[PDB]
Amino acid sequence: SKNVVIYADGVYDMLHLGHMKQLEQAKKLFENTTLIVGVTSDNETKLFKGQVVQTLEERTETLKHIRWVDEIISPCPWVVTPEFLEKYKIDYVAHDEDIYAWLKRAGKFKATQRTEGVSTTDLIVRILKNYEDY
Amino acid sequence: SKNVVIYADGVYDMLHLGHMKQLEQAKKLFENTTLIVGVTSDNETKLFKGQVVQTLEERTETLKHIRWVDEIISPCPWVVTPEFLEKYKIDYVAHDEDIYAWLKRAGKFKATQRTEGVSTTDLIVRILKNYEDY
Repeated sequence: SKNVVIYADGVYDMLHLGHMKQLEQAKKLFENTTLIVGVTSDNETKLFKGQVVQTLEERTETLKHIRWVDEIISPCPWVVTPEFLEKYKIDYVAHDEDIYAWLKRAGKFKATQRTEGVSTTDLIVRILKNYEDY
Repeated sequence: SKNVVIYADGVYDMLHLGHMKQLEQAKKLFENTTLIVGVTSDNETKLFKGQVVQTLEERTETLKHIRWVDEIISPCPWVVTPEFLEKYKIDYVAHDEDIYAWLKRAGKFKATQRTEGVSTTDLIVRILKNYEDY
């Protein structure tokens, strides 16, 4: 019944049901939680991960509408640090590990899963299938 | 401070920021509301309105994650009736009128607006612009 602070982060480009289910899962890791969601910057995402359609402001504005999201850190640090966790009093990081090893060492790592086949780009693929190759 | 029951309905295909802002606006029409959202059936939408990518189940599941949504009626009636409003004790219908005339006559119509330029298909148009015509 004590309130547990959960942190999840990501790009959240073109927010879809898969993102929303993952946030739900992070939010429900304990009975009483505060889910903080970190949204990665445009430059760092594009440099280290890949292409992003939506700006930081757009990706953050959309997340604001999601039931499970209690707080947003936008932009968030590209790499989580013990001091970041102390600064925001985070009890657990929820993620789907080499880079995360200190997190599991500290007892601060909580697994979540990705849903496949529910992405925004998957929906466009379905639209295009109305048009026969021949 | 008395609790006002608001009803909004739509297709909610490929849910985007524009839908979410409209739901927010319906939810915030009064201080204390219950926002019921009606999701139109696949057959009726395709027959009377146009093409839908996502099924009723998919469109409803996504809406479930939206902060402003308190209850969902899925599928909802294609045409709102005074008896439907009595049945679910709806105080106001939030919509963006010839068909709605009885609603304004009854004092039960509340306007909301559409945001342009924030749709899911608008995002694919942006992706495609990375590829020069020549």
